[PDB]
Amino acid sequence: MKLNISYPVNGSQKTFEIDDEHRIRVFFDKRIGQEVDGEAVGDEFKGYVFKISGGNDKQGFPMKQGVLLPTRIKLLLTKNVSCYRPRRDGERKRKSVRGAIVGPDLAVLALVIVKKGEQELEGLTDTTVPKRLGPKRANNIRKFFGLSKEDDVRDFVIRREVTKGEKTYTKAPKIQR
Amino acid sequence: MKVEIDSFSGAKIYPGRGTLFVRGDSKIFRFQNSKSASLFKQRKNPRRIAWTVLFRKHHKKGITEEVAKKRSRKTVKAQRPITGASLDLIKERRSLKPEVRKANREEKLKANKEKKKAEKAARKAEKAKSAGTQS
RNA sequence: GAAACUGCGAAUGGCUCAUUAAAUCAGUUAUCGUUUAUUUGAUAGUUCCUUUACUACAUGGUAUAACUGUGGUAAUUCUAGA
RNA sequence: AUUCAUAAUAACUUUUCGAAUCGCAUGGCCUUGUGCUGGCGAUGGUUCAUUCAAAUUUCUGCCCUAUCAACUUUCGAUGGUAGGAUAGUGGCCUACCAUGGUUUCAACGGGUAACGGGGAAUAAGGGUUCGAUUCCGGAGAGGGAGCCUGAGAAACGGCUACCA
RNA sequence: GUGAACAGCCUCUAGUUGAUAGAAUAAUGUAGAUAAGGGAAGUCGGCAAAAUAGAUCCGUAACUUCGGGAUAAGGAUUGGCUCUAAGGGUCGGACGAUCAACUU
RNA sequence: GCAGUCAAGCGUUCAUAGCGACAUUGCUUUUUGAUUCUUCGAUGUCGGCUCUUCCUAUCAUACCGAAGCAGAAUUCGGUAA
RNA sequence: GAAUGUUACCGCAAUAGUAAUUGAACUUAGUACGAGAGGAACAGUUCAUUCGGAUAAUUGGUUUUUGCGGCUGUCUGAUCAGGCAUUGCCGCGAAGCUACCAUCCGCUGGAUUAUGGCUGAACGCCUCUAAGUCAGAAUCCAUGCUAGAACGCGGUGAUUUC
RNA sequence: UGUACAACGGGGUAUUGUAAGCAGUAGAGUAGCCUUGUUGUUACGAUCUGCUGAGAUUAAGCCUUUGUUGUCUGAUUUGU
Ligand SMILES: [Mg+2]
Ligand SMILES: [Mg+2]
Ligand SMILES: [Mg+2]
Ligand SMILES: [Mg+2]
Ligand SMILES: [Mg+2]
Ligand SMILES: [Mg+2]
Ligand SMILES: [Mg+2]
Ligand SMILES: [Mg+2]
Ligand SMILES: [Mg+2]
Ligand SMILES: [Mg+2]
Ligand SMILES: [Mg+2]
Ligand SMILES: [Mg+2]
Ligand SMILES: [Mg+2]
Ligand SMILES: [Mg+2]
Ligand SMILES: [Mg+2]
Ligand SMILES: [Mg+2]
Ligand SMILES: [Mg+2]
Ligand SMILES: [Mg+2]
Ligand SMILES: [Mg+2]
Ligand SMILES: [Mg+2]
Ligand SMILES: [Mg+2]
Repeated sequence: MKLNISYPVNGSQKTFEIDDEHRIRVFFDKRIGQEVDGEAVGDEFKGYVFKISGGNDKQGFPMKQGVLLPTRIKLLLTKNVSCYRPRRDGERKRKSVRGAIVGPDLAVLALVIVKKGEQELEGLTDTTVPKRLGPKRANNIRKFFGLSKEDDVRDFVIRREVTKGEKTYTKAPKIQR
Repeated sequence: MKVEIDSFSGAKIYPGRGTLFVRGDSKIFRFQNSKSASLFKQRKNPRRIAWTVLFRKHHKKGITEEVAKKRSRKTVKAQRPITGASLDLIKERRSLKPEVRKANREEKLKANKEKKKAEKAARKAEKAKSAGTQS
């Protein structure tokens, strides 16, 4: 199967392809959230720890934490939940969903790195990726800089440069509260 | 090869053992032997048959090892760039201690104090014009 | 100003005449027998606490979409992990 | 016409509401703190009234039929008490108790190629026949049931199950 | 005792324990049981077997000599325990005392 | 009951691929008759059930030769029980 | 099972018996053939039918395991625990037996028949036949399989003091 | 006279489904008696819970065995 690995310290991610039943099999009967020590899966990932988070079987149905089961089942789903985005106020749909227990019926495992191993993984540890948007509400700026209700925000807000060609500009949020 | 479990007794079923019933709906049932099979047919309730996993669970028989198993952990690490912020801008920014902040600060804080009262007199300006600005 | 959140609407309209014979329906009554978004008019000095070494009010908490990125399925307004 | 409106006492409450919201203006006033004040109006908010509704409900009125005469209490039929449930009255439902309720002034059952009304056609008058169908009311969304959302739906260009 | 019972089953009194015996447990028998799935395809023919069955409450067609048919058919129920209520007698003037049953 | 010989005819034409009249030679003994040898001081009827074996005049199956055998299907025939 | 000195172990094989059967699907192929309509087979593959010989992991049947439990009626003063009810009745039930109701296994060489042919006279031609000869069937004979002649046999061990 | 054999015992394997005994502010309740109930007690009560996947059975054609105990020359024939 294909592994979907995220390094959420850097905000990085890359996919990996494992053929070899014995290399995979380490993931079997493991549930969502279980940790998995790395070396078993490869020599690259030696030491690395993975917390499983979800992923898809063939036919593409998403896993859903909490089901248990290594099979698929059809559930009534509601507002505020995984694997369902409601079309209408108070709409519920009965939908197929995959169990949270890993089997070889999965096209893709979704892992999140919890501990770094002894060696670097290129697109993941080597590369590092900027947090798209900065604090907008007053006291969140105060916190992301540690400030006191003294320091005055305005000159602490983020300032994003972007060019008109020969006119390079500067846009900041609009503080709230 | 899989070990199924007896759906009346919770017993381990190894390949070849017992039987598999397929009900009208399509609920599949597996029995490990003809005892569980029979008790199922008599419409017995596993929860009241004492040798079953189900009864044993419902009566807190056993466990003890589970009320003993507790703890374990390990966690964390460090820092990644943000695009328009290399780890270096992030070191440089973070590092600089209060007295440069106050410095920087009270400079700008005086610097545009000038701009404010300047624009203000600018108002009265386009207004002693606009309470004039004749023929 | 897209997307998305939030709010409101989708219980109106339109269509048909299958059921239905004290039912519906009509004229006439009743709520001193109740629910009522909205519209319109009014309507809120009291909230803390063994009650001097105070309690963010110059204003307290995180979690999420969209998004970024990694993915699954022959296939849907399917959606998962980060 | 009330145990009405309203109020008073004692308590009760996984405590309802009592604005941590938005837009325009920027002005007064000193003990000069960016002090304390302050214009127009938006969206909210509790309770009452109003309006748009709704739900039940009184009195009278329906086509053919006796080759339908007794009907109603399996498994509420008619009433009493108490409760539960409902937005709320009520056998609506449940307990207990009673033996009631309708009928030749046609009950009950059957039929209807029956939705009801405003109306239509036929012109001496009295009638006779018709009304699926431009307005009002009702019912339904292939057939049944169930329910989420919500002020309001037992909704179908909503979901859920079963049947076709 | 159970129960409707002089039934069946178990008991007391009384009476028996007598009808060659030992060791095995092949076939085939005689007598007694049971069988997955199917359900009379077996057979002259359901022969033989099997299925039903007591009681309480519900319900019950054609036809008929109006008596029947009828336990038609078809259904629910049934243990143990702990309670509730109702159903008599006798004697002293609407009660009062005393005695005694089981059944619903 | 079964099989031949002749070959007039059938078979568009062509006797004999497949058939075959008039006649004619046979074979069989699960038909039915004819007989009355055995058994009337006894040989227990019909059908079925069950089970074994034998015959071949072969329905299927193996390999072949014919055809009015293109293919498919058939039909005639051989060695075959 | 007596008798061939005794007793034992390992063997031979005369004779007799003998067994396998039939179908389909995939592929060949929408091919050969055919105007079309239609429409094969050999090799290779997977299954099945009828038969046979075993076997009991599994599943199922059987139950005096009277093995455990439950139940009615009575009897042992009660309890405990038991008797009787022709095995009292019910649920489960090991083992054994056992079922196309379960699973496994069922061999490969030759020689021939019909027939088609080779060479080839008789008959200087011709001819599968006369001499000689090739190929050839669910046939036959062997391989294999079962008994083993109690008057068929081989090889081998030990052969008596009380 | 043994790496023997047997009877028991032990362990394993099975079957059934939780023994007896004790205990319980478990139990629909009813009925007595009292100091009349911040848990009143006494009698009776199917059943329920705990000790308890307990107890019983397990070769009779199951497997095993460092234990205990016992056994170990009776009869008859046979020769080239
Ligand atoms: Mg805001
Ligand atoms: Mg704000
Ligand atoms: Mg919205
Ligand atoms: Mg949260
Ligand atoms: Mg000002
Ligand atoms: Mg408002
Ligand atoms: Mg009432
Ligand atoms: Mg009410
Ligand atoms: Mg009555
Ligand atoms: Mg009456
Ligand atoms: Mg009338
Ligand atoms: Mg109609
Ligand atoms: Mg109308
Ligand atoms: Mg009408
Ligand atoms: Mg109509
Ligand atoms: Mg109305
Ligand atoms: Mg339609
Ligand atoms: Mg609906
Ligand atoms: Mg539509
Ligand atoms: Mg609609
Ligand atoms: Mg229907």
